[PDB]
Amino acid sequence: INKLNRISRQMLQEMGREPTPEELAERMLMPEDKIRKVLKIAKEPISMETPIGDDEDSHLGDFIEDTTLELPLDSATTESLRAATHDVLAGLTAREAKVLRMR
Amino acid sequence: AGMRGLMAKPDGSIIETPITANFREGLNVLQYFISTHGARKGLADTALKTANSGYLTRRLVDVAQDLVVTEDDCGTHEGIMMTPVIEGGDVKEPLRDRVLGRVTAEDVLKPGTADILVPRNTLLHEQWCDLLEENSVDAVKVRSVVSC
Amino acid sequence: YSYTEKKRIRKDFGKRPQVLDVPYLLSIQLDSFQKFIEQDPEGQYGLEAAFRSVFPIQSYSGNSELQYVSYRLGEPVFDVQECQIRGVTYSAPLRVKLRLVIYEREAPEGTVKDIKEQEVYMGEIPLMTDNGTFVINGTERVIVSQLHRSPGVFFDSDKGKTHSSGKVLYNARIIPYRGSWLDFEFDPKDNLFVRIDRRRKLPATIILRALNYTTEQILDLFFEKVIFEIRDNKLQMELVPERLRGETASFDIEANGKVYVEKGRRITARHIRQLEKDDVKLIEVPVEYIAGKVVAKDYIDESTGELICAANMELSLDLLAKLSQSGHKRIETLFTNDLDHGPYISETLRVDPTNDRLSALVEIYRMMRPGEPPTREAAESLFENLFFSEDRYDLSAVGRMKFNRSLLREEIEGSGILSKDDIIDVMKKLIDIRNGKGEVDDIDHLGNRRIRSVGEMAENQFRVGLVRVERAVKERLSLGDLDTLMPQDMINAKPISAAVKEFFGSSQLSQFMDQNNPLSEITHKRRISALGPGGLTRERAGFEVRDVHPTHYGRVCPIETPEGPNIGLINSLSVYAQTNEYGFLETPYRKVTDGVVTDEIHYLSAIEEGNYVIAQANSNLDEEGHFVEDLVTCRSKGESSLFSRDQVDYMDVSTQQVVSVGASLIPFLEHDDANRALMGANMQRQAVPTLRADKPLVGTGMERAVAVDSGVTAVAKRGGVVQYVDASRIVIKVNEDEMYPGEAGIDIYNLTKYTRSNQNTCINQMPCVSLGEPVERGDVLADGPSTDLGELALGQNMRVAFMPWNGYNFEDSILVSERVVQEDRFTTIHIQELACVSRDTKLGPEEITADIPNVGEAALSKLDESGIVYIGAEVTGGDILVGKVTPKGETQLTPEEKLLRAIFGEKASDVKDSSLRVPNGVSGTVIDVQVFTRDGVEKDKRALEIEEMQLKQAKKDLSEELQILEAGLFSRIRAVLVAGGVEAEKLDKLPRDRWLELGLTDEEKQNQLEQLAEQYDELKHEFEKKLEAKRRKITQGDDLAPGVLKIVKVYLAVKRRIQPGDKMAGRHGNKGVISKINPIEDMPYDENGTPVDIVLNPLGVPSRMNIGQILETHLGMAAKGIGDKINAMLKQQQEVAKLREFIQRAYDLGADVRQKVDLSTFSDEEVMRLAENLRKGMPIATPVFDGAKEAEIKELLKLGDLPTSGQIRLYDGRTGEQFERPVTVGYMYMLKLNHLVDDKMHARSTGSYSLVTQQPLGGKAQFGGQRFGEMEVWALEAYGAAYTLQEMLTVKSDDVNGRTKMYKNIVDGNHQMEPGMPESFNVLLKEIRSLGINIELEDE
Amino acid sequence: DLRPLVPLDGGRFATSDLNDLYRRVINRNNRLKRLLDLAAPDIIVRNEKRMLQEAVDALLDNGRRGRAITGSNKRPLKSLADMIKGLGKRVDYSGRSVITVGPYLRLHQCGLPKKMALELFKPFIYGKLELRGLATTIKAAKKMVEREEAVVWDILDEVIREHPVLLNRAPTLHRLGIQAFEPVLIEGKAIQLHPLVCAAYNADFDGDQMAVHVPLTLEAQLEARALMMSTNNILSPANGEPIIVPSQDVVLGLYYMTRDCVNAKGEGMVLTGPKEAERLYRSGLASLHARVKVRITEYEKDANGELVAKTSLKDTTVGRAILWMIVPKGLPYSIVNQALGKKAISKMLNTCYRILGLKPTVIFADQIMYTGFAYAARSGASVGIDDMVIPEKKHEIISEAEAEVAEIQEQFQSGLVTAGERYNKVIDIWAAAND
Amino acid sequence: DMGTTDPVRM
Ligand SMILES: [Mg+2]
Ligand SMILES: [Zn+2]
Repeated sequence: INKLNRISRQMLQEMGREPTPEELAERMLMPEDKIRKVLKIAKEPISMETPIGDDEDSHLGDFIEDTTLELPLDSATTESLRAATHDVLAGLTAREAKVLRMR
Repeated sequence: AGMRGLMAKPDGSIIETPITANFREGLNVLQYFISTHGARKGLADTALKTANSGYLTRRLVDVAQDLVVTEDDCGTHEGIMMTPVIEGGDVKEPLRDRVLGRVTAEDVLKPGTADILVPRNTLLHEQWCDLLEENSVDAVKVRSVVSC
Repeated sequence: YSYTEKKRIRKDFGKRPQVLDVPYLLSIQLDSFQKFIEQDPEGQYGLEAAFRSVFPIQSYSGNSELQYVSYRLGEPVFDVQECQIRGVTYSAPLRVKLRLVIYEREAPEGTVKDIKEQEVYMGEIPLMTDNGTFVINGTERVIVSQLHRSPGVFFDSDKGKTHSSGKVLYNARIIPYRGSWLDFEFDPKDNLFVRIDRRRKLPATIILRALNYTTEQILDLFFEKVIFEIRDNKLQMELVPERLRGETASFDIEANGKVYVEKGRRITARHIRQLEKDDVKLIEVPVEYIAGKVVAKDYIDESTGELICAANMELSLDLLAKLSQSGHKRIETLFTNDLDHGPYISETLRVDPTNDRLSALVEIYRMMRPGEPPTREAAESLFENLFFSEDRYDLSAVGRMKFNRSLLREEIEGSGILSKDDIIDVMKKLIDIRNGKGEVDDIDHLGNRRIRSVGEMAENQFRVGLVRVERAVKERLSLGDLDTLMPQDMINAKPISAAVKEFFGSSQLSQFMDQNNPLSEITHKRRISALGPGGLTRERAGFEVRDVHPTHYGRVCPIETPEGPNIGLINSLSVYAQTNEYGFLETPYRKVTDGVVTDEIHYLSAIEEGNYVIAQANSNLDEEGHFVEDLVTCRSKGESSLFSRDQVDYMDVSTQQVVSVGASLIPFLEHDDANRALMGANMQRQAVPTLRADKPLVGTGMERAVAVDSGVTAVAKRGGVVQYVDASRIVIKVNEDEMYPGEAGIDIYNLTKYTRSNQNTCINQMPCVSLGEPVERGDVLADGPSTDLGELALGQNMRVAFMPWNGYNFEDSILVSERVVQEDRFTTIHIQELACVSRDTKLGPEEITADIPNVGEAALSKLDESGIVYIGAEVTGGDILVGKVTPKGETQLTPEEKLLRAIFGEKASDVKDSSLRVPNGVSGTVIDVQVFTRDGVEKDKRALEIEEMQLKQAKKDLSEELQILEAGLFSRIRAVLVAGGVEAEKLDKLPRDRWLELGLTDEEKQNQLEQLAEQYDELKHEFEKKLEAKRRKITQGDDLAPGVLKIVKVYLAVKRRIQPGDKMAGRHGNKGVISKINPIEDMPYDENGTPVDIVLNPLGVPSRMNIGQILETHLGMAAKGIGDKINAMLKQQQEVAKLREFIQRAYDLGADVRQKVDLSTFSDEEVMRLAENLRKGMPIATPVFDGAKEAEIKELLKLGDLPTSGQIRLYDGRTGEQFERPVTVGYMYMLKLNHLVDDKMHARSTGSYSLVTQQPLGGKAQFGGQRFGEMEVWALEAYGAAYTLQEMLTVKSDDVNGRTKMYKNIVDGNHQMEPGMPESFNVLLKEIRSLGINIELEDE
Repeated sequence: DLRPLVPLDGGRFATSDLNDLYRRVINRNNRLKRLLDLAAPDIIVRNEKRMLQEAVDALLDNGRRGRAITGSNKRPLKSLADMIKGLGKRVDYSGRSVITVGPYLRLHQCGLPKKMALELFKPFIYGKLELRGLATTIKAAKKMVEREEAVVWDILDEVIREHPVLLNRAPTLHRLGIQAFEPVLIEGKAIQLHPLVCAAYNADFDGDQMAVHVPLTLEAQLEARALMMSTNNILSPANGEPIIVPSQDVVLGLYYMTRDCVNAKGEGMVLTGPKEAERLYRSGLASLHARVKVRITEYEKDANGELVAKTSLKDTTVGRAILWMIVPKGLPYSIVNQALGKKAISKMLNTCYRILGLKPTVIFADQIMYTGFAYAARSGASVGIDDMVIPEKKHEIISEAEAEVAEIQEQFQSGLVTAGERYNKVIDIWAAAND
Repeated sequence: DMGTTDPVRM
């Protein structure tokens, strides 16, 4: 990280414009696809209370939503499917019901 | 139609030369510039009374929400003394709009009195209050909250 | 004016002529950024004055000095349209040119050995598009001005709040421009103080103590002297006769054997005049008359060698006997009077615990830094650095001029640092303002308040970046050797490009541009904030800086301001006000020597008004310039009075210079209340443009400059003849005399078609000429959004008729009949933008393939094979736009569903699609599709097709651009060489390539032929080089945020009608929600049969006094009456003479006006244009504060044939009735605001959720819910309700299992609830048990 | 999970600041253990104990010490005290709109546009669609209800039937900020309302936004019907007199309908009842206010709960005998006889409510609103510029009060009076001329 | 609340 910082600061001023992320490779001999990973690693995280004045004082921390709950029409769907297959498996014999319920 | 009074200046005591024109005719430049200061003063004044009333209702709720009307009889006798208010002149609120709706405590009686007029423990609605206003009773006794 | 206003001449009322035309309305931004970057070989406004204040840097005798010579800007590598499409900053490189020299051993100016130079890059400066708008990240931005307290000195009275007895205290204050403050103040003990900035307070004379002034010269400089002489006979005293004024008589007065005043009588002006009569000089006093007086001089002993009495001693008779026992006979003492000369410095020297310089310096060093041990060298360095060096205290030249003004010196140019004749003058003026002569100033006088717009803010941020670089290069230079280094290793590029780019990007004082009107841009580019870094913030105001203070007249508008939280803070500039040299606001005037009256304007600052008398613009001059009324209403110092017909030195320019830009366009302002005029001036700035804007019927007359200057119309730059008009370009061919000697050709204008603005409005242009029609410089060539024929036009005029109709317009509702929504007068167009990203997930990247699971063929008909929607597909709300599939592993299926999937079939390998779709409600028409991509992934077919089409378009435009220009070039060559050397038909028998070979004999046009040939040659070269650069700019990749692959965008384009809830409002102050949209038959017709379209409410006029709209309705009705009379006259083709006579009688109209135009200079094919364009009603005009009267409205009503009272009889349309009591119809103007009902309607049934606490919150383009505060919990606990309260904050909001346990009950059919426990109380236990406290829940 | 490390979009992260505080305290503890095991000299371990003390007391309450601030931003970070020291608890089944008027519905049915009514009652619709027999499961119900077949609007109109909603305005002030209604489905995009109830919200119609909630359970619906619907709050909790006084236009209509001119068309004849008074107005023969003798029949319940009758010949206008067809049997004829402004029309509702009960007052209120609107429409009272007549006495009175102030000025210039007394004379003169 | 401790210095 510090080597890719120092040669970026030394390359930015003589060629004029900006380090492109592939011509910054060729001052080194890196394999041209590790620089994206070693540049994605090198950033410190965001504190979750840099405020945003959305018609009042609020934070970034309450707009960030949830990814792990499932919608209630999935629980309702499975709650219907339980009684549905319990009804369709109540019509068979005892042997087929036992072999299916333990299979 | 007439002249629009006298508009203030920021220290508070008013300008001696008032606006002598009205809205159907033309306000010229100086009288318009004197009116705009008073308009801006009033419109900035009516944007703080909202927060002040909000603060007053906040404190007056947080001191007084624990009460619940919880029985049907306390069983005392005393109360407060009602009378028509007088602000040193003719009256401002007479007895009919002050005693209406609250339970009498002791017996109410005439000067020579002969008997009791209304009973002891009755609520006062419009029939009994007309009976109190016709025979011209001076002061009624009545039960209050702070004596409970 | 050859063919713009010869078309549709605006009829003008108003009776006073004007001398000064309206100046270029955006002068402020453009002149400030024009002086921020320009080559001028001195200091004064440049970047030169920023590089000459840090450079040169010399090291700590390290013999390597760095210096500076010059700098130069660059070329922007993207033009503004492509740069706004992509997203980067509209940038420019700034290449300075340093120089490094090294000094040599044992020689200050020895001959140096090393001369070098190398250009070091540093940062950027973002340039300025030529309307006054920066561009930073794809969005047009504007930087607002600022207004803060002037550097330099001023005092302050501060009565009132202290001690409540009238014991006022005057505190001076020296506010510099960069550095640390300085104070002087008083106290109820009446002893002077001294205070460095806001840390703690100290007694006064310590600065004079530490700054090498001892007691002798300070008591010499402040007070005066008087001579006591004990000349061996009983205490004589020579006396100055004015000193007795204020002296209560305490002894008997005689001299020269002449008695003057007896004891007990106070000496009057008679005896003072006797003292000045015979020049009496030597008065005898009693011996204890020095009982309170103090001597001036240090007093030593005669023979013994001791000290008797120095200065500042309690002189009594014992010390006097010690004094005059030796032969001291000439004594000098102080003078004292309690109402003239208060010796407050005497007592604050008596309570002074310091006596000399070193102890005072240790006192200052111990004061301004806490808990520190001192040293003499450190204290000396600190005190001589913080107040005198030219790097930590820079009082600029503005503060220098104000400092010399408020202390009555004469010169106006000086030093940037304060020497030792300023602290003593501040103390002298403070003592004099305490004793009475000269009194106090105040703030918000606008002679103590300035303006700095862009240049000073950018210069200051550039300075902070410079000092952050120069500290590091000075610290690194110390170990630098002789020559192995060049000046591009030590000086980096990151802090300057951090500082100036964050300041332009995200500070308080650079906000988005309200760009949805011609009006709102030009009133957002010139505002005056007072917040931001360097002024008072949003709650420190009080009601003495928010209010109008009457030097606000003519320099800052009073009647327009944003309202609500920050009122009285963001007022806007006048119409004619300019900016002076230093930065004080200043208005124009007219010089009247009484002359007759002179016609030269004369600008005038904030304070020079305050000594003159000034007449009023609304006061008539009669016939070449005399005043007529013997007393004219004037003003001198804020007060209006009546003076003579002479001695008035200045008169106002014209009667418009009190009001703003956006508040001098409300017609008949001279009747409305200030409140509703304020609402009108705040409600004109929110008017969305319609499909075909018409014109206002009763306008003002200050509309043309507002439409011209805020550049949206392509104004002609050189007049001439139009060649070829089209929907996109315009070609204008120049005349002969306004032509350059070469390079003539043709001018050329390209026009912006459909683009989104910054507020999702739709901006396009249309051409407004015809083939073969002349223009002049200053004509319009392209209408804008809400522009028509050069004038500004926002809404559409329609027939109001005031009557309360059936309750459907109860409180403020309006009622628009269906003729409006049938004829499409309010239909507006929006342009939405929808993006979708294609990220880099962990388990594998995402594709844009057009085969999605869990759908069939019902949605995928409008997709091509590459996977993005067509151009033209009119999609509804909820269809596929871009198919995007993401990979997912770790399936982990279930019971009985896996039992089900063991029977029929199964899918895998590409799970949930996050492919975007059109949000619900929109019904679009996809007009444009753009595909970016990162360099290094071979794009699919749609990207290649887009690149091929853009390449073909670029080659087509450049080929036609060099194809039409050389046509005019060749026609110029042929029309030149035919003159003087005509050949019969040798022009068109040999080709154009072998045409420029036929020369000429020596003439000026032969050199013109050669110059035109070489211009054609260099155009031939630059075409090919420009096409090479264009294809290299197109074909490459782009740069992107880390973690994307390709973005695919779409541009939807909605069209919106007018539905029950679109807020409409007139100009000057009557909002309304539109209420019900009635069929055409039910509206109340009048006797001719015409229906009427809008039915307002007549109970709103006498409550809030805005009487102006009734009178505007009458005058607009008269204008349409004249219009429909001329329409009935033109419907049968009669003559031109009737039109000539009738239009001349329409334009003359009685009283004396300034609008005499017709009947001679007009042709016959000009009246048939003017009468073609006046059939929709003749325009009227009105200057604002000098408007119309009642008799002129009555006259222009009678010129038709209408009833003159104003009110007609008006039938009903349901029952064939007649209304009794006839009502008022007419013509007022109506905007259409943007608070649309499809932008506020919202719902939520079950959506998303938060993370740290599980409240509801929508972030997947679904609404949240209206928050349930505490005033609604009181208003719901006040009832008997508790079931609804328990339900509304335990089950529906914040429970993790209870809401699913309730949703299943609702969907099955048994309404019930279970309480549970809320998540905020279940998180408060953990966040309070993570301290040392304990908290439990015990009992059963 | 109370102090999460949830990944943002594309590599960067986001965190609450307790992670850095706990990392500081754990680091300084571990370092003090390493220094105390190796037996260093004393000043080092004293500095270690002191700075660990600072870290723990900055984690438990940051703000009474040196205010340990983070790198990369100069904002001071927060800890546990400011997660207890601290507006709203957000609610499902919500919505908001713009409001319009709609004066054709009764005082307890506000409207609702179709689309919020379909995005609010979606679980009720799912249940009844799968229960009726038009679907197999809730997946087929969700496929049916969103592409908008024409056999779900009837199921919506059967679950709307008598299910209350709860309108509410944003800056809620007093106890009538939360009333309750019973919706009527209608086309459009704005919530309709009633022109009487908007005198209690302090709500104009210039674009103010109301909010709809929904009560879900059974005790909640029954409570919101019994205790707080919008026809059991017609007595304001501050005083006695009712809060349903008519406001803007209907008072002008009922002022124009009961007056008496001196000569109108058809004045003088004698009618035979309020029906023939109405039929002589609608026939275009006699105008709306002309003094004309009619008969009436009052009804009195001054006995022990019995309605006794009466009849006479009274002396009124045609307008009041048209207005008499609405007042129910309880009131006498001393009510519709006067000029009928605003105080009288508050007093009429008050005495009707204090005599009969609740339902005559409800029906009387809605009928008085309908008649007020119909005759404010057919009156056509409007303003023109020729109605504000300035007097014929402006010039002379302004001339007198302009001469006297100049006289007082020249009296002060000669030194006979002083500044304060002159300034209190001029104010007196002008403030008399004004009145 | 009415009606020399910094660890870098020491
Ligand atoms: Mg409002
Ligand atoms: Zn009690």
